[PDB]
Order: sequence, then C-alpha cells, then structure tokens
Amino acid sequence: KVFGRCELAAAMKRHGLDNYRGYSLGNWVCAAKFESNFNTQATNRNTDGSTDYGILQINSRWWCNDGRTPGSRNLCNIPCSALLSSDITASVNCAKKIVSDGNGMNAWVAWRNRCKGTDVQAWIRGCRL
Ligand code: NA
Repeated sequence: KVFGRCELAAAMKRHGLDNYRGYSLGNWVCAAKFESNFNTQATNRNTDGSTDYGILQINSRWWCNDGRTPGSRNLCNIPCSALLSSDITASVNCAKKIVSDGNGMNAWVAWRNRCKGTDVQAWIRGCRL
C-alpha cells in the first residue's frame, strides 16, 4: 500500500504515534516519507547484509526476524514480513520500541538528516486529524 500524506498521518494518529516519546505527528510522517515514500512494501538491503522493512524501514539487525541476518536480534518479536502489511499496526508497535531505545528518532538516520529541526508541521498541514 502507498499511503497519501494525510491518510498516513490519520493512521499513525489512530495507532497512538502522535506525540509518542514527544515526537509530533509531522516528525513521523516526515520520517516515513524519506524512509519509504509512504510505501508499506518498501525493502532495502544494508551493506552489512541486514534489511530494512516497511513504511519506517525497520532493520532486521535488531528489531525483526527475516532468517537471513546472522547474529541479529528480533526485539519487536515479529517476522520482518509483518512490517510490509497494508495495516501499519506492526510497524507502529515496533517503532514505539525503537524510539524508546534511548536516541529517540535519531535511530532513523533519514529522520536525523532530512526531518530533524525542519518545519515538520508542513507534513500534516491541511490534514483533517
Ligand atoms: Na533479526
């Protein structure tokens, strides 16, 4: 599924991500834009052989099991494939654990490099929320 900007903002709000760990909804929409272009089926292989999955590009190194990332953990207790669902519940649940891990949204390097410090409210501008 390829979400629209306000459609994803609504889905993230419904799943309690808005102001989670102090991150406003535009921060989460911005991170999703640059991680996946709002595509739930986005996958990207890392140089270290881990893979990133779904709207928030969650990494098999730590967070989900894909069976092909040696030495990795599965701290969200999910198959990485669940992060590719049209239903964002698994991605949201796992993103809440990631953003609680101690470095906040810096865990998402695209958030640090493209969202952090910017006018992230622009991402939810005009959305009925
Ligand atoms: Na893993």
